[PDB]
Amino acid sequence: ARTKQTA
Amino acid sequence: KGPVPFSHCLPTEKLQRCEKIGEGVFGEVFQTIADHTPVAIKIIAIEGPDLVNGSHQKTFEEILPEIIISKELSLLSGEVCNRTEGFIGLNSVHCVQGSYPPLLLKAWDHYNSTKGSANDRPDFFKDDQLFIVLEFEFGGIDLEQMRTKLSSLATAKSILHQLTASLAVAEASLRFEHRDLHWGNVLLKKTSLKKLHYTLNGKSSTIPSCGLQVSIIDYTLSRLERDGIVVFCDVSMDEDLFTGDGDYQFDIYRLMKKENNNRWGEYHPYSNVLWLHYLTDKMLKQMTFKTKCNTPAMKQIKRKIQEFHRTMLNFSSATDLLCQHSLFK
Ligand SMILES: Nc1ncnc2c1c(I)cn2[C@@H]1O[C@H](CO)[C@@H](O)[C@H]1O
Ligand code: NA
Repeated sequence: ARTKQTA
Repeated sequence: KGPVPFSHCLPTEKLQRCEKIGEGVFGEVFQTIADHTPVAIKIIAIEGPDLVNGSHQKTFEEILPEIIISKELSLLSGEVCNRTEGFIGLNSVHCVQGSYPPLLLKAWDHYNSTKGSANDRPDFFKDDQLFIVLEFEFGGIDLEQMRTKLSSLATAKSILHQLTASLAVAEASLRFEHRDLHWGNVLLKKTSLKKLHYTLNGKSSTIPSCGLQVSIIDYTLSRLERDGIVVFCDVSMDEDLFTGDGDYQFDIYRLMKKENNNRWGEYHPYSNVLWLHYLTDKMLKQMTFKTKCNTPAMKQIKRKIQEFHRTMLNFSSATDLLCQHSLFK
């Protein structure tokens, strides 16, 4: 999980 | 005073036991142990020129709000009128100088090989590089990693109840908004307490634990006030916060902006409601319960939680939900 989307 | 070497925060034995447990744009989180007690160490590079994980490093002034809010929330476990252990303990904060310790780079590497990382390998910092190192209580495992490990629908209700109460107490004490309560930021740890205690405006109540203590972490985007001084992260100009898709999480940022008219200094406890809704949505759609949902009682709990999901957006705060919503009667 992360605040902003990012592979 | 000035900074201290990494060795100050992480003497040999503590450093040797560090294992990476999480990450964000901010940097890295390691678990280790001191005085026989697990801890989590959050390490944030500051004041340097290198892009880190796609963003510029914060200044010491820009990192202060997180520190202040971490302290206030940690303090709630010790207060009287408004008391909860549902955040996370803050042990210490240090300003550290050095290049990244080789043992932490090895731990970094191990995580990247097993879990995969969205961060840059932190091996480009020079010897004069500064960091802030925040040492927290170890709060267990995040809800995303526990999504196939919850026992039953009762466990789901307890987690939602704990979250709601913790937020309500922070609302009442500090006009707190988390503003970033995605499921990486809800931690679960086993407890042998059958019930957990909180105090809201002088009234003490309990919640059945179902064997778990919940901790809310990561106050990077959070907001509160003390002495009518507001402490917050002004994300009004941060467009990419608002353009995510593919998870309801990313609608929550858009919906917060709508609620607050892009004015992040104001208090809008409805954001806490929006995050609770997102978490309730996760409980209903992304969890595989170990005991599935196989009895009339468990099905009933699932129905009550769906009812909560359909109604809870018509409440104005976590405090309103806790005090008035039928789920918590
Ligand atoms: N105090 C803690 N106890 C246990 N785990 C922690 C923390 C903290 I601070 C962070 N984390 C883990 O690191 C991830 C990134 O913040 C979070 O998603 C989480 O997996
Ligand atoms: Na806690």
